Amino acid sequence: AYEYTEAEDKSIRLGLFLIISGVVSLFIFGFCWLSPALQDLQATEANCTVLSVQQIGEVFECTFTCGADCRGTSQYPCVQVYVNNSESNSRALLHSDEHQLLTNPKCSYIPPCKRENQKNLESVMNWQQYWKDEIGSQPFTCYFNQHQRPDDVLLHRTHDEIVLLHCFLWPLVTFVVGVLIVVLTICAKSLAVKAEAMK
Amino acid sequence: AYEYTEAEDKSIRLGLFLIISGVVSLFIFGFCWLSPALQDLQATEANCTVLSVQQIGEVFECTFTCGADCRGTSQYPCVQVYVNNSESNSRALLHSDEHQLLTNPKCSYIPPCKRENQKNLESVMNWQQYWKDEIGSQPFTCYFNQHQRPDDVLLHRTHDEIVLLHCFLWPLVTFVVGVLIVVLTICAKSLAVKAEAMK
Amino acid sequence: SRGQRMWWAFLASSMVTFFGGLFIILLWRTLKYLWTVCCVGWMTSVKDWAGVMISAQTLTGRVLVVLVFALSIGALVIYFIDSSNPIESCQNFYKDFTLQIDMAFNVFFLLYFGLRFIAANDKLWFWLEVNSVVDFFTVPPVFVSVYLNRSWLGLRFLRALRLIQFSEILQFLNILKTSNSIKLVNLLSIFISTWLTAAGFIHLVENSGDPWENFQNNQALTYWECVYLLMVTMSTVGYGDVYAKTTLGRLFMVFFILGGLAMFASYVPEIIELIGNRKKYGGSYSAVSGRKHIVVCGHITLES
Amino acid sequence: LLSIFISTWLTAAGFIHLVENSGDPWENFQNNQALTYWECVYLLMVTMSTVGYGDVYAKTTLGRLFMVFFILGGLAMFASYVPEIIELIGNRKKYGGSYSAVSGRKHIVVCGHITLESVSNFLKDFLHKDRDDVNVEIVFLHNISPNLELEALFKRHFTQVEFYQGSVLNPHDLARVKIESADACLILANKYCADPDAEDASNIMRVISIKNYHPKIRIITQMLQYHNKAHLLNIPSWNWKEGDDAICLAELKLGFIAQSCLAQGLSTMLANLFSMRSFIKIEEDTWQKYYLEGVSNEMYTEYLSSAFVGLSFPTVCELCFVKLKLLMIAIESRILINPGNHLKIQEG
Ligand SMILES: CCCCCCCC/C=C/CCCCCCCC(=O)O[C@@H](COC(=O)CCCCCCCCCCCCCCC)COP(=O)([O-])OCC[N+](C)(C)C
Ligand SMILES: CCCCCCCC/C=C/CCCCCCCC(=O)O[C@@H](COC(=O)CCCCCCCCCCCCCCC)COP(=O)([O-])OCC[N+](C)(C)C
Ligand SMILES: CC(C)CCC[C@@H](C)[C@H]1CC[C@H]2[C@@H]3CC=C4C[C@@H](O)CC[C@]4(C)[C@H]3CC[C@]12C
Ligand SMILES: CC(C)CCC[C@@H](C)[C@H]1CC[C@H]2[C@@H]3CC=C4C[C@@H](O)CC[C@]4(C)[C@H]3CC[C@]12C
Ligand SMILES: CC(C)CCC[C@@H](C)[C@H]1CC[C@H]2[C@@H]3CC=C4C[C@@H](O)CC[C@]4(C)[C@H]3CC[C@]12C
Ligand SMILES: CC(C)CCC[C@@H](C)[C@H]1CC[C@H]2[C@@H]3CC=C4C[C@@H](O)CC[C@]4(C)[C@H]3CC[C@]12C
Ligand SMILES: *[C@@H]1O[C@H](CO)[C@@H](O)[C@H](O)[C@H]1NC(C)=O
Ligand SMILES: *[C@@H]1O[C@H](CO)[C@@H](O)[C@H](O)[C@H]1NC(C)=O
Ligand SMILES: *[C@@H]1O[C@H](CO)[C@@H](O)[C@H](O)[C@H]1NC(C)=O
Ligand SMILES: *[C@@H]1O[C@H](CO)[C@@H](O)[C@H](O)[C@H]1NC(C)=O
Ligand SMILES: [K+]
Ligand SMILES: [K+]
Ligand SMILES: [K+]
Ligand SMILES: [K+]
Repeated sequence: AYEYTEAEDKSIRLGLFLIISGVVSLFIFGFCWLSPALQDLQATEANCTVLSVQQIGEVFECTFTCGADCRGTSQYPCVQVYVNNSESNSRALLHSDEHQLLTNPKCSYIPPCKRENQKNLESVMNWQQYWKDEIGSQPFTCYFNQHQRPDDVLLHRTHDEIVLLHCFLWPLVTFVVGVLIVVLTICAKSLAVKAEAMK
Repeated sequence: AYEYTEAEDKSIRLGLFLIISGVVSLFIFGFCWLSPALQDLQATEANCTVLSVQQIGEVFECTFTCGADCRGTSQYPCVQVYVNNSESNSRALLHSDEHQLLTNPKCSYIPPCKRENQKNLESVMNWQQYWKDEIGSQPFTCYFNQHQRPDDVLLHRTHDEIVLLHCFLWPLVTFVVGVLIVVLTICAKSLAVKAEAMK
Repeated sequence: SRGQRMWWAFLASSMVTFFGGLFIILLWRTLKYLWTVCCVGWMTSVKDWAGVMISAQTLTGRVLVVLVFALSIGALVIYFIDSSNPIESCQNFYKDFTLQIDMAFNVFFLLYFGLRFIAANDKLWFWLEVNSVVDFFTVPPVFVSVYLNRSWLGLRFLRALRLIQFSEILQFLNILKTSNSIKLVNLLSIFISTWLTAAGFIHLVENSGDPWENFQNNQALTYWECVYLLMVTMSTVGYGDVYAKTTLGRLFMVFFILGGLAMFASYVPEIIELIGNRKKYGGSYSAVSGRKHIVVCGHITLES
Repeated sequence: LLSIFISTWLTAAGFIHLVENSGDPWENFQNNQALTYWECVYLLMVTMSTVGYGDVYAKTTLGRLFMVFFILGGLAMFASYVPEIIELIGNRKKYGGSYSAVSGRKHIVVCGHITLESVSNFLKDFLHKDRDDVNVEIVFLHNISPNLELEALFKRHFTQVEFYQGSVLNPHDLARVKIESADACLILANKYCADPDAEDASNIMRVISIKNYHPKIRIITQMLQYHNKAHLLNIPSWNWKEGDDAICLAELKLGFIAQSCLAQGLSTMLANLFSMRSFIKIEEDTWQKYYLEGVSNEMYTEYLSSAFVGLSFPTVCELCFVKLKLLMIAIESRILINPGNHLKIQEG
């Protein structure tokens, strides 16, 4: 009997499944992980000097939450912080991330929503006072993408560089383990064939 | 003929169905009845002294209803009543129940919504005047749960202790009646077998 | 005299009637088979008279059976009227007309239940028969409603289960003889009664909401919205304009689609098969004056 | 089927619960659609059934991706397994159970070739109003379940006829119909069968089975040839003295023909003497108007008065004809037909 058993056939099927799973997960992560991360790295790490700090008076709505699923909607004032870029050197806005920019593009900082509107206003005033002290000096290591959003300047990138590592790592680990299973099963079968035919 | 008839087989099937129904209803009431009731009893009955009574001016919306399905939305002012706890002894809010807390966390009392905004305001002013008289004295038998909502203090628990009785009673009654049906049918059959074989 | 919800008295009267009579029957069958181990008649004549009256073998049995048909539809219509009412409400018996007509219908059902009890061979098999369980959950609580002068739309939707009897009580009356239309009325009765009963249960559950939120889940549906919900659901269309929102409502809908989808997919094409079987080339030839005709028979195919 | 269905349902609901709560890692987990576990169980039952309300659905990218794979598998799983489960439940034997005898009223077990038309012709000739107030019950016994027309016929005779599905060869089914206390057992034959020796063999086997259970029963049967009737006397319990009659159709049809070879038209008269027919009044003057008056007579059996004892046979036939308007034919003290004037009426 020089043929695979049921366990070796199932093990080859498992190794082939892990090869397919590694390729498919890499194919999935190319559109989910990689492409917005490459759009993030398309934004250039640049310098920026703060131009001015303004308030508008038009308040917006946050959402504070208690323990047992409260949906209290307190309100918070708005501060616009305009900067002077190093690349374009135009009137650009400041933002903490794409998250703050997409929930409210017309402000530069959104506080953690609390119950009291006085506490939200105090969080605004503390952050505004810090950005009112350091004016003109110490140009910031900020980020900018003139091809997509040329009017807004971020403070932190959304995705780390290690995202590019983990997007390519675990599909490759899945591929290697699947290849090792097929190789070890075939090698064990061929050595057992030679060990039985050696007599 | 020493065997069950069709009626006895159907009666054994009914008794087995009531046994299964009692177990399944107990299994259902464990996740529906028991678990939020045990979260209610997790809150500790404590003492609390009233700290202060404030108004904010930010009015909210109630919904008054006429006979033939009116959906009039009158408005009502807000009163925040802050207390001093006995356990944490911090600035905690007052609430009537979890119902008032979840519909509006930023107030201490929501009136029954009427047509006139003047009548809602008068209900607010009467309840506020009662909570403006008794200040400092007579610490209240209130409730508190620092692990989930440590900033709010309730006046009434949502679920009674008799909830724990009815959650375990009627599945047990269903189980007992089902067991009695299977036992009485089997006992009647075995006695009829002995009564026919006695000749 | 509002405020006191006495809904539990109706359901208690139904459960005490069903299970108390069941325990009395089982205790009779233990005591009469302990009496030897430890320690033509006249009742058969009244049994054969009741068995004749339940069938349509006489004239007065035929009148009784037609009354069962008509008053079953009448009691169902009274449920359709009462379904738009609030859940717990009062009604004076001498002023409420529909309560008086419902009284007349249910005292008739009580007498007919007594005839079916006498006519049966096996008292246990009768007490577990499904047409008796309908009487245990409909006939007591209307007497409790007249005693309390207070109504509760409880398990009144089980009045729609009385349409199961229709094919049998038409087989008694020599109306249904051949096998196709016996089967057609059987399929139609089971389909419509299951549809209307399950719509009534989801109507009760969705209106009187979940007891775990202290009844703040009252999705105010009418009865006909639940009938439309179940026809949209059974057909697997599922628009989503109307759906069950409570926990007990979704739980019943899970069990209902497990049963009712197979019921719809099996019964509806079979019903459409049994209707529509019409003979195409029936009728007769009509001769005309001054022109003769020729009849051709034998091996008739396309090429011949 | 139940184990695979429920385990697949609960497992896939748990996976979609994990994926929908801990949201997509690509948005830094801002896709947390906070579903409970039971909402995902309800989601998958709404989805597997192809209802799809849309009140609850997966909103994340991994959630929609699993739902695409789940409907590719789970729709075929639901549509295959659910009607098969409903087939395997609900298979209940309808006409089980046993006959319950009543005091002071005997019953009759009928087996053999039981169809709709044979039972209809039997119940016409048995429950006819031209008999006295009969009170026997008729119990049937056939292994094939009846169709809807036979069930409607049994509902038309709800107090006189009970059906019980079983086989006459199996002695448990003979115990179910109370064959030990039955008054007689009747075995109808399929007179238009394709092989007459085959059904004569089968009905002989039925007589063997009933006599194997209870030998002291009265069996009435139908045979299609005469030699198969001759095999029935070899059975050690077939006692015709108490009433085990074998109605041989070959012997009776050829004898009816031969008696009509002597006097033409006798076979019609004899065959009309046993079909129970009520009087049908014809207003016209046709041949049927006098023929139907001949049809309405049937053969009957009765004891005689004490006042007739000692008289002669032509005397009592003449006087019952002119006073009582009855036609006497034969006598029993044997079963000889039309004795002379020399034989006198015995008492009894
Ligand atoms: C084929 C094999 C490949 C498999 C790939 C496996 C690799 C897995 C991935 C690899 C990398 C992932 C780890 C990196 C985390 C980075 C840290 C971080 O982002 O913190 C975040 C934690 O936010 C949370 O709330 C976490 C809660 C969910 C954690 C559970 C994850 C389960 C993922 C599903 C498991 C499914 C398992 C399925 C198993 C079958 C905080 O971020 P933020 O605060 O919200 O940002 C706010 C934005 N702002 C700053 C502007 C305000
Ligand atoms: C397996 C066998 C087990 C069966 C278990 C049976 C046990 C049944 C249960 C047992 C206990 C239930 C009774 C306790 C009630 C407590 C009193 C109460 O809560 O009052 C409430 C009456 O609110 C209403 O409006 C009532 C209207 C619905 C009543 C009909 C119930 C039918 C339930 C379905 C029947 C289905 C029957 C199905 C039959 C097949 C008022 O509360 P609230 O005003 O709204 O609170 C406001 C909050 N706030 C104070 C902060 C503002
Ligand atoms: C098999 C079961 C469901 C039968 C029904 C039993 C239950 C549902 C019924 C019978 C006894 C009833 C209780 C009787 C007494 C209490 C307190 C009283 O002041 C008002 C009603 C109330 C609050 C009832 C609640 C519902 C109840 C618990
Ligand atoms: C099935 C039949 C034979 C027995 C049914 C039991 C019925 C008749 C009995 C059992 C429970 C009873 C209820 C128990 C307590 C309530 C409240 C009380 O303040 C007055 C009587 C009243 C309103 C009763 C009405 C009648 C009642 C519903
Ligand atoms: C109000 C209700 C509970 C009354 C209950 C009456 C019951 C206990 C009694 C009345 C007459 C009895 C029946 C009398 C004779 C029949 C036929 C017999 O061969 C077996 C027992 C059986 C089937 C009995 C079963 C129990 C029985 C039905
Ligand atoms: C409350 C209930 C019991 C009222 C019924 C009254 C009973 C006792 C009366 C009314 C109808 C009667 C029946 C009328 C005619 C039949 C057929 C006859 O050939 C013998 C007597 C018999 C079988 C009678 C038995 C007794 C009887 C059933
Ligand atoms: C611009 O950015 C770099 C960091 O990338 C910083 O070190 C440097 O000082 C800046 N250059 C000027 C001219 O400001
Ligand atoms: C500031 O902005 C102006 C125009 O907005 C631009 O010309 C100049 O280069 C910037 N200067 C600095 C120091 O960034
Ligand atoms: C605290 O609460 C109890 C009631 O639980 C009350 O009787 C007591 O007076 C309170 N104790 C103090 C020290 O206030
Ligand atoms: C009141 O509150 C303060 C702080 O908020 C706390 O230190 C003190 O214990 C409380 N006193 C009383 C009497 O509750
Ligand atoms: K569908
Ligand atoms: K659909
Ligand atoms: K859909
Ligand atoms: K939909």
